[PDB]
Amino acid sequence: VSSFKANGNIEAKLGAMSEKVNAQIESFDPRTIRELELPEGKFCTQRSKFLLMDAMKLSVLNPAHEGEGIPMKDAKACLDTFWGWKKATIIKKHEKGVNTNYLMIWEQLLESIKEMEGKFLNLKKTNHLKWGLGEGQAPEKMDFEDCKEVPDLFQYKSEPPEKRKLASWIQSEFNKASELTNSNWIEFDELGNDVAPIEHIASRRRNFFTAEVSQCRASEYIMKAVYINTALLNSSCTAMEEYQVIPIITKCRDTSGQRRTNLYGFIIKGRSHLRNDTDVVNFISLEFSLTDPRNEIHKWEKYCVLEIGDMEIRTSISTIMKPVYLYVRTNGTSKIKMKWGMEMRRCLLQSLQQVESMIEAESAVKEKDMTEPFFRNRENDWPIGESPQGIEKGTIGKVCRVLLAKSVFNSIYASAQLEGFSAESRKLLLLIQAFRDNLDPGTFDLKGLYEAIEECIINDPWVLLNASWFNSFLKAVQLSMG
Amino acid sequence: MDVNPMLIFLKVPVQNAISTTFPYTGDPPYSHGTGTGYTMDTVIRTHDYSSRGIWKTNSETGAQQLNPIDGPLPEDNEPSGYAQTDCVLELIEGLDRSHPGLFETACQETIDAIQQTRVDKLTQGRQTYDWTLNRNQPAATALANTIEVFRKNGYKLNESGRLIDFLKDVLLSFENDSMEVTTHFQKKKRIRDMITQRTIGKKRVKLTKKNYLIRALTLNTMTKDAERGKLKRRAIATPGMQIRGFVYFVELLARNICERLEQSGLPVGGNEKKAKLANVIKKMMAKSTDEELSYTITGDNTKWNENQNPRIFLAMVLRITAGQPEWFRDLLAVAPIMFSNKVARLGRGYMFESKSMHLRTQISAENLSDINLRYFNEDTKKKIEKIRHLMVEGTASLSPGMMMGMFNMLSTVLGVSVLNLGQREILKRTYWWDGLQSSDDFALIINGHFKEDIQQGVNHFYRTCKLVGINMSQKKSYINKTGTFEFTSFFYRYGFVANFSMELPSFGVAGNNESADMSIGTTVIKTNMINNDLGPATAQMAIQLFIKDYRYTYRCHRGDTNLETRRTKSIKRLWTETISKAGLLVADGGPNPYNLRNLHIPEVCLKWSLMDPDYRGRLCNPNNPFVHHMEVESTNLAVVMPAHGPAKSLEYDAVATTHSWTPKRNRSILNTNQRGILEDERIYQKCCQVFEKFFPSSTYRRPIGMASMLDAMLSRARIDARIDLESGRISSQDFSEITNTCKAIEALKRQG
Amino acid sequence: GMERIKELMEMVKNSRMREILTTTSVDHMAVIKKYTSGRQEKNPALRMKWMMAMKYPISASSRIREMIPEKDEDGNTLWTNTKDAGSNRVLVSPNAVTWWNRAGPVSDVVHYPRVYKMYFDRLERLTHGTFGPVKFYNQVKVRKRVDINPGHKDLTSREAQEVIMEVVFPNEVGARTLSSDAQLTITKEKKEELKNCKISPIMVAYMLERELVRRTRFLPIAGATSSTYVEVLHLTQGTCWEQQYTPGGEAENDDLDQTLIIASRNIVRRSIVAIDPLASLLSMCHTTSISSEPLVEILRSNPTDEQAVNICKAALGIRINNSFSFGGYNFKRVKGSSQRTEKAVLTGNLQTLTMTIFEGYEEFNVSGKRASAVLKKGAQRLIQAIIGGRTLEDILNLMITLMVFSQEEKMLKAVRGDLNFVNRANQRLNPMYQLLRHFQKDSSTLLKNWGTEEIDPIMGIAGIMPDGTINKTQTLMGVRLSQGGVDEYSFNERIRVNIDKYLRVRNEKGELLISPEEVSEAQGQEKLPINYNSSLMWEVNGPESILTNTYHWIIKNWELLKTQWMTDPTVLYNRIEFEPFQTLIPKGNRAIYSGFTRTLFQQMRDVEGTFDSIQIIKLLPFSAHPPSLGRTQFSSFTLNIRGAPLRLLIRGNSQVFNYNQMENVIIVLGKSVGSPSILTESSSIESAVLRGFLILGKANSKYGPVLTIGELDKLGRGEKANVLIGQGDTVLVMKRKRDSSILTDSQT
RNA sequence: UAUACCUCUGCU
RNA sequence: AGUAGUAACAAGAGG
Repeated sequence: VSSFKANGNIEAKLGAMSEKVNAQIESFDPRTIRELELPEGKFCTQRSKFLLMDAMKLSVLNPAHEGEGIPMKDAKACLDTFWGWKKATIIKKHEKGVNTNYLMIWEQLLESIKEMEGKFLNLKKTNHLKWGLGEGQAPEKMDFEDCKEVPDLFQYKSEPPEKRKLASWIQSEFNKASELTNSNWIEFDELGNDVAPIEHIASRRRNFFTAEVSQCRASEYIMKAVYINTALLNSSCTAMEEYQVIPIITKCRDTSGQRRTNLYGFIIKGRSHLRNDTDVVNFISLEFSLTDPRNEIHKWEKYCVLEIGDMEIRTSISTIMKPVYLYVRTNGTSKIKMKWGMEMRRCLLQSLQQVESMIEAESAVKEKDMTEPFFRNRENDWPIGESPQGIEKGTIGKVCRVLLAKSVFNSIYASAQLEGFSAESRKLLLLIQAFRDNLDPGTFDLKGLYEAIEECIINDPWVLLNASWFNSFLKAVQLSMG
Repeated sequence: MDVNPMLIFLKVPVQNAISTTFPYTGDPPYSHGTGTGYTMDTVIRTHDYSSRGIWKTNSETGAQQLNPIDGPLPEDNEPSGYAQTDCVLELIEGLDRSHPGLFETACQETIDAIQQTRVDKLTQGRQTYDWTLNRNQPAATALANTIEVFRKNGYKLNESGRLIDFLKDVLLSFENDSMEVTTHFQKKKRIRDMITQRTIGKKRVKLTKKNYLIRALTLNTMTKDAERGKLKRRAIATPGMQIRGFVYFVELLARNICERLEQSGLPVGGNEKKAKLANVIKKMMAKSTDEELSYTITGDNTKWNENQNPRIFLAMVLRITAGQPEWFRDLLAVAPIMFSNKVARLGRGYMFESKSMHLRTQISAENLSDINLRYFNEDTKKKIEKIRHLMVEGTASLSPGMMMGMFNMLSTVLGVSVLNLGQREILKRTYWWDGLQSSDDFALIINGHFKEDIQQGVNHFYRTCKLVGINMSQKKSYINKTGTFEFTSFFYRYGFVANFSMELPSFGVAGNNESADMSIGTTVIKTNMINNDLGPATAQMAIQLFIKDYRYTYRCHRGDTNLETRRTKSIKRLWTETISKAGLLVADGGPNPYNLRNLHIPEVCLKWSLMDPDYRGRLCNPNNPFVHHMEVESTNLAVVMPAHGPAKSLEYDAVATTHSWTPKRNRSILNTNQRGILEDERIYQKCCQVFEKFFPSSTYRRPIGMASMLDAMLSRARIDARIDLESGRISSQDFSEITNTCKAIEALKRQG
Repeated sequence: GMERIKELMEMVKNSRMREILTTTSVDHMAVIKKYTSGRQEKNPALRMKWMMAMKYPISASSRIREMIPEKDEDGNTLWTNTKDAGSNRVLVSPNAVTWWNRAGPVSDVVHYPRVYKMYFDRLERLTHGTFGPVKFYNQVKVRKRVDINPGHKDLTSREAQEVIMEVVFPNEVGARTLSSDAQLTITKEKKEELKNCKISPIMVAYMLERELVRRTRFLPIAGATSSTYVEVLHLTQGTCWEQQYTPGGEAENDDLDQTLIIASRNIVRRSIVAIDPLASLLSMCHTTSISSEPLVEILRSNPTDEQAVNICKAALGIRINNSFSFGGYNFKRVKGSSQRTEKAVLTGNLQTLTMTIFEGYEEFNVSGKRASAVLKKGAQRLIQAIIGGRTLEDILNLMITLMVFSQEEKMLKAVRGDLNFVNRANQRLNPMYQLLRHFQKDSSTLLKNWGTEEIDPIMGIAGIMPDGTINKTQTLMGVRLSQGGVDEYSFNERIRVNIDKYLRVRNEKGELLISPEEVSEAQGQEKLPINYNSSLMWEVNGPESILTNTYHWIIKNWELLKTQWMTDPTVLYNRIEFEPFQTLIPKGNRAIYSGFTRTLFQQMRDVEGTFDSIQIIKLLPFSAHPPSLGRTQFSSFTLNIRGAPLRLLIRGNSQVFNYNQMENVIIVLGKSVGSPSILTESSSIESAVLRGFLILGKANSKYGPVLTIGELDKLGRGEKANVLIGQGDTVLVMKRKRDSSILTDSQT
């Protein structure tokens, strides 16, 4: 090594090497490339921990009784606004589950809520509830030497997920997540006094966001998830053995400026002796909803729905009575998942930073605070949706909510598939942008990337929707370009 | 109308709106069970990429060791371990010409460092594999347990204190035929009340040469949790305590090289890296002519660790150090040698379930050799059959390939030398190149006259890379004209653009303590406003959301608000009792003082003006029991894990209040057989606690001394008591007491 | 201190720990101090969310059981007897901390703000700091290294460690005496500051370590780089906005001296391009305000000996010292002058380096510290150096500094070891200071490479040898020792000096001292913020800002300028808004670069069909200068930004000037300047590219082989050929038969 | 063996 | 059942 002196060894040994070792550049063109192969099979299921568009609000105007601070006394006040309870009747079967238990759990819940007094409610350990929360379902741990020769002893099912097909419900969920409502869901904590001129402009600009965000339906889901998960983590640590009831609450303010407390349903917690972050607490989601499950049967594949009551609703013209459905579902969440559920409020920043950067991008070149002439001077000049006519453009306020909804749905439908897809699709997105910048782009192995992208797209509804959105973008480029 | 956010990219460029592509607001993917399945796959791929290499069996280890270096040249684009020593030695020579005297000055700095550095230094860092207890332990304890056995045996050169003297013992420790090691053991008993109670004791066990040497060259394995930008999980690794000491100096040598290299992306930090990149692009346009096509390839190397062979690193070290003293060459050469003959422990093992019986069971990693293949599935049992060939003392020998990010710095030096080869004057072709390398990721920039010349160049790079075990990922990488690129998640579009979504995970409760988290969370917003272009209003929001996150997390809701939590009862008592409401810290249910301008001031110092003299007295009482000062260098240091990064310790500015408290330790070690290590710690910490009464300085600067702790304290006590006698305010009878006590202690020392 | 020895007696009584106290050494104690069964927290954000739900999450010292009650007034349990894992500490409730703060023991904290002074200063700077208006524009940030630690006492970590040790642990210092007088003062200052202050010494050490030592980082800064302004980077600047602000307390004198030089230099460099420079300089001088204080009153009071500053002082009629500093010592030119030629040279370290070499005979008078000399210097040649001082150390230190100042090939080719002329982040460094700091640490290689000379035996003029000997026969080449020193004070005397229209500085005798050519064009960033309130200067200066503001203003008023380009173009060329751009162009090229442009603009007017508004906007500011008629081809124009020669290509997009057709916007230096109208525009014919030529689409093999731009001279009028134009593009070109020309409306 | 309680642990 | 996805949780350990 000390005595070595080079004699073109690289230059000689390069020529001796085979010509099959090479990095050939396949010139990239968006019009030449194909679309993403979406996976085929059964239709995809609603995997979220609570109901998004379909949920029903049993609301109460303003404070009442010693509740408000106390969680169950909010739910008691919310239940008293509805008087139309039938005897429970199963109308959509959870195909794999023993559906008699789901009816008994709701009846035991509604019985226990009536009979309870005080602040907290631990349900009694009954064999129908034990099934729903998975009592004793853990096999007992033993030494290998104690049970060597057992016939069916195998490792745990170390297999890939079952492939699913894209459905229309996930797109509609996003459409509805993007929309506005009459309730300001987000409430911000206090701030310091605005002394610096920039802090006044920042507040003025923050007020336009505050309106556009707080009124969005995505915020309703954020506040829901935050409450569910914050309450669930605190219960999971303190009440490890007890089957606690946790209501689904979101306190809001109307566009009039009046207070309101909405109730969506109940969550019965299971045993929460959580070793690692990934270890699960099984819970039973019981949620109110007006939508019929038999019209879109694939969406609710894991749910068991009960027709529990009836109520009056006033249409724009008519006044039509309808039945209420209680969507019951055995589910499970982990410390890591509910922890990130607690921190969902940061979804606003991903949107608002991106919106603010687009405002500040124009502000610099225009030499003026473009804050007000973006929101106030309404112009449809950002492509955010695709209708039967073509590609519809929207405003900075629409962009805010559209980008918020994505940020929320990324948090709700959080998975390895999304994580893997997002990283690899970005490379193709960057190639399209490098072509559209006119930088003569190229790839060493295009179809190898496609395989790495398509490997990720398996069963997650959100990943499947993003994968379709990528194709919708890809075609939308191709049509506009050539 | 159907909504589609990715349509934004029609109007807005992808780089300018790159934040929307990262879905980092949700939870990351965690690996649930054991990494044994992934480890074996890594072990198999490493040997599979080196398959055409020459096998051999080790004289001491008795392990099958595959030797691909100087093997047959590969004739396909698949990943290859078949590197060529004469090419590497030409690259390293080519680096030395292009950077004259660089190796000399870098070596001379390492020479000083070796003679200078203490054993104390090796306590710093991430968890290492403690061969004493056959598991991962914190770096400090691994060292202490290694020194325990070393000193219990004949190897006590480390008593000097200097690192080089400890490294002397490490090589001698292989000469012991039967290495005596003490290990914990459980023991049942019967104690009345009648209770059957257990207690833990000691057990002397001897390890033969095979048993020791294989444990010294063991790298432990785990799974990489929370790894974003990926689908399937990964298998990370952890080094032994013997090899650890040498790697430090080899990385330190490499660092001194890399710091001075134009094309090195390490060890520089965030903005410094962004500057160092942005400058080489301007350097390239300075170097090139007007009538040249410049193409920037956004590189990424496939299986970076598994291809590059520790025999190549031995060649690199020996060639870089050529000219220096033979002790220094040999000393640095140790780590490549230890890596080249290494073994790999295969995690915890596997878990079986029985559907009919309804029972589960954990099987050991050592039992993978002695077990029927009916239990495992086709993919697994195929791997078990493969791993049995490499199995020695219950561990698989990974002779070829590097395990994980260990030699990063020196690994970069190999990649830089290829970028160095691309100089116009060195090549003398129609094409030439320059760029940047930082371990696995790299950015190349080729220049020529026609795209023929660029293609010619890219091949000359790619094939030269292959010749030395660098393997470009043809899937992930992509080329375009110079103007846009990506590099370690920094996105360049005629200039580096903001990627805010990368930092989002930091915007929350850090989880250290009330006083710290406030200082962190506010500085997180501050720093993101400068670097990552967090706009004023969104920054204002970030404060409002962080405060609300902070209140809910620590249960320190503002005193007036009517929420039901354990603390609010005691917080109300303060809130009502306090005169000035703005004086109260948020941690004690006060108001949020912060806004854009205030972010750089600590809460305590900010509210000092508005504070209540009674409050600020109690809050900042130095005699409180909540704070726990240990050492100056560790003071005001939290630990935070970002989205893309290994592990970071962050500094924070805050006043030493009662809110600077430490939370409870994990108490699961009470149940297990390591129960004594808790008791040892009580003795060790309280032994230092008493020493620190005699020598206060030890908390600031490390106490340097070869003499005994007792002997140091006794010598201090005698002289302190005499200085307090003669000039000071202590009586002759009080002096006598001390000296007589010291004399008694001196006897009680000698009696045992 | 009897408690501790009685505690140690009881420690030694136990056999298990007397083992540890005797066996483990004082070196090895640092290992067992950090010995713990617990390991570092992996996800603390989660673990705190988890633990704060628990009843007793916090740990605290065993003596908490003494200090606070077990059950609090409202009926919450404050502490328990269950101990923490491997500690004497006990698990307690967060109600304990809340209890302590309302009901616990009150403690004196009058000395607290002196320990944390570093933090409290930040509140003082914000409280007494003043706000101004918000400007909205493309904030051109620059990645530079700056100070993060305002109010530091300039010390290294080693220097500060001694000082801290002597304050907090005076009894247990090693052998290290406080070497510097700065240390000795600070040690006494900080001792009386924190006298009888009850607080943990550990905290004081940390606070003093952070307070004393300089701490720096790489940040993106636009304009002000002083530590008091870096402190509030988040508040001062953004992506598109500049919040005007000046913090409380008086600024540093070195920074005010530094920024003055930059301001003066910018004002001088701006004035050279304008007509009637003296009046422009006077106009700028009265308007300019450094950190809310007019430049004129600062120039009167400041003692800063600098060329560009002395030009400003001469216009305002202030006392002037014709001098400039270098490596501590000040240099005053007595006789002669030199042109500042730019010629690249190889070092002895084998590194190519573009240097600004000073070519011409000059006699300098030199002084400072404990030394002084008379230097006589030419183009890379030290003729003579008569040095004198108090110590041989300071004489030799100056000798080295002068031997560096000479720029001889002798010293350059004796550079040994490692010495890069670029930063750890590949930034261009000052070579002269790098050489100086290298050679002041390592002299031996220079001295032996320098050579010796025979001395005339004169009683007074001694010789200095290459081993530092005071020899009377031999000496170093040109170096002479003055045994009685050198007479001085006449050096320091501030002269009454005159100035002409074109900023040449004439002494009362009637001879030139300082010329605008001598002023260095070192486009450096400023410590304190300069505010030029002039129409001549832009809102904020700095070479990168000039390119963006110049091209932005063209696009801003493009409809006015486009009509002015077609009809009456000479007024468009001689507009005063294009002057600040000319400072970016090299002084030699300015004339030929404008001439090359004007003809390409008239070629565009002559030929029908070809009209590229992008090509006009790109090249428009280069036109604003009296043109030269010399026919030479240019593939690109060079521009000096912070020393770095950035090349703007004539045809197509460039690094400097880019037009992204996707965005439809001009990106200057990675910053959007504006959108222009190009629907009907664009053709295969290109006029404004080559002088007396027209590009006609892509190349055609049946007009011979491709050619370079240099080969265009050998072609007939009307004839065609293939040319490799730029960025690897081969295009068909035709030599047009007609020519074009314009007469200017200006003088000399 | 089975059902009760009772003890430790929630990153080890 | 359910979470979950290449391997686990559905408490673990002890009288």
